[PDB]
Amino acid sequence: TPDSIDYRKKGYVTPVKNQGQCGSCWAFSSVGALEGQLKKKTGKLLNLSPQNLVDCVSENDGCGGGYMTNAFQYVQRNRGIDSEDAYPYVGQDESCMYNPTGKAAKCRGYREIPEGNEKALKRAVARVGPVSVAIDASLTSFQFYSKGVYYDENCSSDNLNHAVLAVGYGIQKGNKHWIIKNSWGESWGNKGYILMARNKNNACGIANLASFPKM
Ligand SMILES: *C(N)CNC(=O)[C@@H]1CCCC[C@H]1CS(=O)(=O)c1ccc(OC)cc1
Repeated sequence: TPDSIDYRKKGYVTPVKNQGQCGSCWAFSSVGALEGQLKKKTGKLLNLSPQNLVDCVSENDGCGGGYMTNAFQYVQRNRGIDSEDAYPYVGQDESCMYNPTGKAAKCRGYREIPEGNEKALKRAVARVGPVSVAIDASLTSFQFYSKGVYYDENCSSDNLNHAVLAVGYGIQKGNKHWIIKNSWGESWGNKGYILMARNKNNACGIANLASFPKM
């Protein structure tokens, strides 16, 4: 297991997106994970559609929030998810309009990382690829993050309110971190990314609700 890895450099990560004023973070986190596995299995990197999930996952609440596991389960039973091109993102709750002719991938279930275990999360990222994770992103310090490894003692490990994508991990100036892809546009953080403290007692609850799809 490498001490550092960045899947962006391997071509497993699509450009940073902007969810807008819709609580669809769970959909973006879910598609990012699927995009990573699709690349690993087919060699092709394509943008999958979060709107497909927002509109069709009946177990989630669309722009009102949802779980990534429910998203993977929908893709499995639906036997597919459309490409962004075939089901563009509008940031609004609308009726399910899944188009089978636009299917770009599918999945056959998901696996969850044991709750609170950052070590298992590290092993998963190294062996499988990008992993979907949930965190507390309610702090002002998070909203205005600009550089360095983020850590705020005020972050809650129990108040999970946002979903992002762990695309790697490493160390910066002696501080271990997780490389996180957010969905608030490129103008946020460091070109849409944030480095979050790793092995600092599950900061912000990073390993409390992690999962990845199986293909
Ligand atoms: C993202 N922009 C909005 N946040 C979320 O959807 C959170 C993702 C991680 C897990 C917790 C979500 C918030 S919630 O606990 O209020 C929620 C969970 C499940 C839902 O429906 C099934 C709806 C909201």
